[PDB]
Amino acid sequence: ATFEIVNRCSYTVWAAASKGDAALDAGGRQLNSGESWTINVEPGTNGGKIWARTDCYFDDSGSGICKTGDCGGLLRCKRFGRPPTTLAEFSLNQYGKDYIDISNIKGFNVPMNFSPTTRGCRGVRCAADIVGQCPAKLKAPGGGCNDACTVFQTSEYCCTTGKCGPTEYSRFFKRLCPDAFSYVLDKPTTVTCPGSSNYRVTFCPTA
Repeated sequence: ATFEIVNRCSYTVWAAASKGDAALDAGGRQLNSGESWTINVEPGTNGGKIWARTDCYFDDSGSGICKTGDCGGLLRCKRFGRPPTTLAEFSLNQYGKDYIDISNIKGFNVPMNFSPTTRGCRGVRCAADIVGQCPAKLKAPGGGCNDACTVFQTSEYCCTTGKCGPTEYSRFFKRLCPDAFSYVLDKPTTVTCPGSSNYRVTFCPTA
């Protein structure tokens, strides 16, 4: 229920936390380089996500724009953010267990490590330089690395059938981050944790 969101990047990020229809805790906060933000998530939260936003501008009421991960121009996110966005996904207290993962299905903007701060399971990590190695057709002009579905809107990339396979692009994401979801029907890299665990999301976990 406790998530410490740490920004080890050299640049300011704007952390966001939402379960799709509502904000988790405040829903969003500015994180300068090195700052930590502890948030509390309801037990039993299904389908929550934490991500980082890049190059944000907000007014005095918390309205503005982010060049990655914008959630309707809000500082305190109540909706999911705009791709490209590296996703820390979690479902808490699901029949006794927690389930965590990192997803590149909505693209990649900032590296992250998603680890438990309590005993019982391992962490996941996507820290490679996906933005620097991004294929030309996927690069967001000011947003990092898009996913194939965001760029091309085809059944194969978006898995609207529910019977899809890997591509060039998913395979690039999976080559740079094997621990993260590259496409929808990817072999699950989901980690099972003891119910009611606590976690740390670290942006730019490495150098």
